[PDB]
Amino acid sequence: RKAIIKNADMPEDMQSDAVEVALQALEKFNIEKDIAAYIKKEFDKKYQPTWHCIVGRNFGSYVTHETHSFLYFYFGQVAILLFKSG
Amino acid sequence: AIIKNADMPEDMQSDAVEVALQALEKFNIEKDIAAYIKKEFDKKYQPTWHCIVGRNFGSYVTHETHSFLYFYFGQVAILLFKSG
Amino acid sequence: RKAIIKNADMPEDMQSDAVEVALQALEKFNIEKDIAAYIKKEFDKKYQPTWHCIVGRNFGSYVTHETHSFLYFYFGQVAILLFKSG
Amino acid sequence: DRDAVIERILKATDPVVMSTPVYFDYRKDARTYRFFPSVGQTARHFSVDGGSVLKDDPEAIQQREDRQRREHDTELAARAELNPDLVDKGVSTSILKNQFNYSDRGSQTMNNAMVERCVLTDPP
Amino acid sequence: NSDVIQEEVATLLRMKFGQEVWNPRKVDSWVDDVVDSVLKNLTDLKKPFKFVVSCVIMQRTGAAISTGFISLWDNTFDGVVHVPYENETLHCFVTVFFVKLD
Amino acid sequence: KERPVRLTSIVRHDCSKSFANDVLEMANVVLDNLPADRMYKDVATLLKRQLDETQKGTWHVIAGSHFGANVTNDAETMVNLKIDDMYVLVFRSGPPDR
Amino acid sequence: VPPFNLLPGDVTENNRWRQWAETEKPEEEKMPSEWKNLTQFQRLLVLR
Amino acid sequence: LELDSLTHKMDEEAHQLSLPIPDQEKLEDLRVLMNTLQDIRDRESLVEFQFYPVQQAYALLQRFNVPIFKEEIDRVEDIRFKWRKLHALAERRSDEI
Amino acid sequence: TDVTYSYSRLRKEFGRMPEFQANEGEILVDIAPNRSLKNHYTQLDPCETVIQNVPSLSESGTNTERIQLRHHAQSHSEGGWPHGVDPTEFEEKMKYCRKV
Amino acid sequence: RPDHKRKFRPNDIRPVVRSLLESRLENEVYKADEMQSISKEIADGVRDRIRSMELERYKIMVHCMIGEQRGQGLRAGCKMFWDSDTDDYFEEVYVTQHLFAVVTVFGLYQY
Repeated sequence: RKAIIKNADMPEDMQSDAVEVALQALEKFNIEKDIAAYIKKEFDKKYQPTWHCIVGRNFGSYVTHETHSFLYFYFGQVAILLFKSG
Repeated sequence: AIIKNADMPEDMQSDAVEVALQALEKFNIEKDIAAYIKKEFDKKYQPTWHCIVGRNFGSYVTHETHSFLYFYFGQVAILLFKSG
Repeated sequence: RKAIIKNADMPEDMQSDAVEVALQALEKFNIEKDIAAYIKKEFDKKYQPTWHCIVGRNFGSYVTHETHSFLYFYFGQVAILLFKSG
Repeated sequence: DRDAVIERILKATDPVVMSTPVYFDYRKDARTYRFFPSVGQTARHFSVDGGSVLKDDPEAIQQREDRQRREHDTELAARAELNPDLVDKGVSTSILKNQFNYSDRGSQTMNNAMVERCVLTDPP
Repeated sequence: NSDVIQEEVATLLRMKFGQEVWNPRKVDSWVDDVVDSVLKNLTDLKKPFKFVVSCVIMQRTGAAISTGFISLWDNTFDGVVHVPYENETLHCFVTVFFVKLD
Repeated sequence: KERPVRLTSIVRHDCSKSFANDVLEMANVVLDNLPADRMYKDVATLLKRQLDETQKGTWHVIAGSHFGANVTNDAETMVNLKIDDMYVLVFRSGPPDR
Repeated sequence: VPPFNLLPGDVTENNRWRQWAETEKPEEEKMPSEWKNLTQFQRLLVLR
Repeated sequence: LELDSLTHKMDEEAHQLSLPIPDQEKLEDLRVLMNTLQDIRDRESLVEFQFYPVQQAYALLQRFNVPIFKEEIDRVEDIRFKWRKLHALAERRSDEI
Repeated sequence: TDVTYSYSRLRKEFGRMPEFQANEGEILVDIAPNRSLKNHYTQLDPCETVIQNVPSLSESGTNTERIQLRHHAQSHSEGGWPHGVDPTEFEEKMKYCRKV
Repeated sequence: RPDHKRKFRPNDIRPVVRSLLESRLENEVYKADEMQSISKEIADGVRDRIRSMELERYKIMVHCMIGEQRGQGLRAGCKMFWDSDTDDYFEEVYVTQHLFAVVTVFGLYQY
C-alpha cells in the first residue's frame, strides 16, 4: 500500500520498520484507536518504551521530545505521529 | 460544560478551561493556539506537560495520576497530559 | 527562588551561601552539568577540597559524609545535594 | 530535455545534525524552552579526556605536597592515639576520621507512578 | 601546484599553534578556528575539486604515531597533501585529498 | 529463580574492566535479592554495603533516572552502569591508614 | 518576640493566618506556628 | 488510629531523648545515645514519604465533609513543624557528644 | 552560514559511465616513542569528572493541510435581466424596452 | 537523483567493521613494522568487505590513524566537500592496552 513519508529525524531502518508495522496495523484494524494501540504495543515491546502514538484526519500536534525519536507521516488522508516522551 | 475525561484537581480543570477559551478567542491557527496552551501551562506549572488540539483524531498517551485531561468546546478537542 | 530545604548537617551561614550560589549558578549557566561544575568549583575553591555535588530530577543516594558539611534540598522539580568528604 | 541545465551544490553541513536541541532556561521571568545559539556543523567524532600532566605543574606539586601532608597527619594521629599524652601535648586526632567522625547519608527523590489512558473523538 | 597550498596551510598551523600550551578546556577553540580558516580558504579556491580534510590534535607525552593514508583516485588530476605540526607540548596533523570533479 | 533478560551495559570507566564486570554482577545480585517493588534508596544502600564488605574503605553510590554528577574521584574507581532504566554511579573516597 | 518585627515573613506565606481570619469567633483558636507563645494582652493587640 | 499512633510514638521518643547530662557523667548511656541518634537519622530519610499520604487522607476526608474535630486538623499541620525542632536538637546534641 | 559552492551540468552528462581506478597507498615513518617524556610526566592524583545522564531533548511541530475559507455576498430584487444590462438606474432599461 | 535500491547504507557496514576490528585487534603488542603491516591489512580487508557488499556508482575511501595510548588526550575530527542527499560517512575507534586505532569510512556518489 502506497504511503507518503517525509517528516522524520531518526534512522531510516527504524522508519522503515515503523512504516511497515503501521501497514499491518492498518490492514488488521479499521478503527484508528485500535490501530494506535497496536502500533504502540508492538513498537514499545520491541524498542525501549516511553513512546507515544497519535492517529488523525485533521488535528494539531507538536511536542518536545527525545532526540532522534520522532516520526510523522501519512497514508493518503490519514496522519500518524510517533514520539518519545519520558 | 462538555467535560468528560479528567485526572485533575478542580482548580486545574478551571484554569485549563479559561486558558483554552482565551486561546480559542485570540487565534484560529492550531499551531498558534496549541503553542499558547503548552507554553503558558508550562509557565504556570513546570515541565513537562503536553496538549493536543484536534477536531477528529486518535491518540493513546502515558501519564502519572492527576496529570491528564480531555475536553471540548464546539468543534475543537483538547488533550492535556504530563510526560517527563 | 522559592526553595523548601529539608536536609542539612552544616551551619546556617554556609546554607545561605549555598542557596545564594545555587541562585547565581542558575542565573549564569544553562545546563545541569555546568551548574554542578560551577557549584562544586566554587565551594572547593572557597572552603578548600574536597566537596561533591549532585543535581537531579530522579535519583537515589546512599553516601558517607563528613560532619557539619552536608546539605540537601528540593528546589521545584530539581534536587540539589552537597557534601564535603575528604 | 537532454539539453537542460542542471546545477548541483556541495556543502559542509552535517545531516546527522538535523534536529535542534533545546534546554529549559529556568529564568525567573522566562520559564522558557530555548534553542541553543548554534550547533557547530564541525562534527565531533572521537574523544578521550586524557590522564597525563607533567611533574612540573604547580597545581600537581601542591597536591602532591598535600598528599605527603595527609599521610604525615595520618601517622601523627596514629601515634597520638597510641600515646594519649601526645594529644595533650598538641597533636591533632580528628584527622583520623573514625566511625564517630564519619556518618552515612542517603536520600530519595519523590516521584509518582505512570498510568495508561485512552480517549475517543466522537463524530459531530 | 600543492607547494603553495602546503605553504599557506603550514603558515596557518604555525600561527594558530605557535603560542600556547596543551590545555583540555579550550582545544576545541583552535579546532573550530582552523576548521573555519581552512573552510574559508577552500571557499576562496572555487576550483572544480572535491575536498576531504582530516585534522587531528594530539597531546605530547612521548606517544608515537604514523601517517598511513591510502589512495583510490586518478593521480593525473587528483592529489594528496599532509602537513604535521609539533612543539614540546602537543601535536597536530592535517591531511587533504582533492579530487577533480567528473 | 532464573534471571530474566535484562538490558545491561557499562559505559563509563577508568577502573579495570574486570572490576567493572564484578560491579555489574554484584549489582545484578542486589537487584535479584531485592523484592518486587524496587526502591532506589534500598538499591543504593545494599549496593554500598556489599561494596564495603568486599572492598576496603569507603565508596559512595548514586542511582536513578535523571541526574548529573561532578565529583572528586579516586583514580581508576569511577563506574556508571546501565541496567534497563537504571543509571548507576559508584565512586571512591581515599581512606586513612590504620 | 522578633516576628513582631518580622510580620512580612508571615505575609510571604500568610496561609494559616487568613485561615484564622476566615474562622468565626477568632479568640477561641490561636494559630499554632509558635505564635501560641503569646499572652492575652498581645493577643488583644493583634486581634484589634 | 494511624495518626495518634505515630504522634504519640514521636511524643514519648522525644520525651525519652530529652534526658539531661550534667557535669562528669558516668559510663552507662554511651551505648544508648548512639543508638537513639542513629534511629533518628535512619528514619529521617524516610519520614517524608510517610508524611506524604497522611495529608491526602484528611484531604479526602474533608472533600466529602465528614465531621472531624478541629484540634486534630491543628495537629497534622503542626507535625510538619514538630519534626523541625528535633533536627536542630539532634545537631546540638551531636556537637555536645 | 555554510559553504554554498554550486556547479552546473547538462542533463545528458549524467549518463556517463562511472570511472574507477585501482590504486595503492603509502606511509611515512616518524616520531619514535621515548620513555623520558613519560618520566618527566606523571599520572593524575585524584581527578575531576563531569557526568551527565540527562537524555537530549528537542522541539518539533506537525501540521495538517487546511481548507481555505473566504467570503462573498449576493442579493436580488430586480428579477432576472440580461447580462449586458445593469438595472441600477433608468435609461439603460428604457432603451432595452425600446429594443424589446 | 540516485536510485534507492543501491544507495549507500552505513547501518550494516558499521557493525561489521566494529566486529571485525574487535575480532582481530584484541590482543596486539607494540612494534612499529607490524603496526604498519596490520594497518595495511586493515585498509585492504575493509575495502575487500565493502567491494564484496558491492556498492554501485559509489566511491569508498578508508583512512586510518594509529597511535599508542597511555592515558593522554586526543582530538579527532574530519570534514569533506560533499552533498547531504547522497554522500555519507562514519567513524570507528578502538582502544586497547597497547594502542588505539581510528578508521574513517567515507562514501561518495558518482554523478
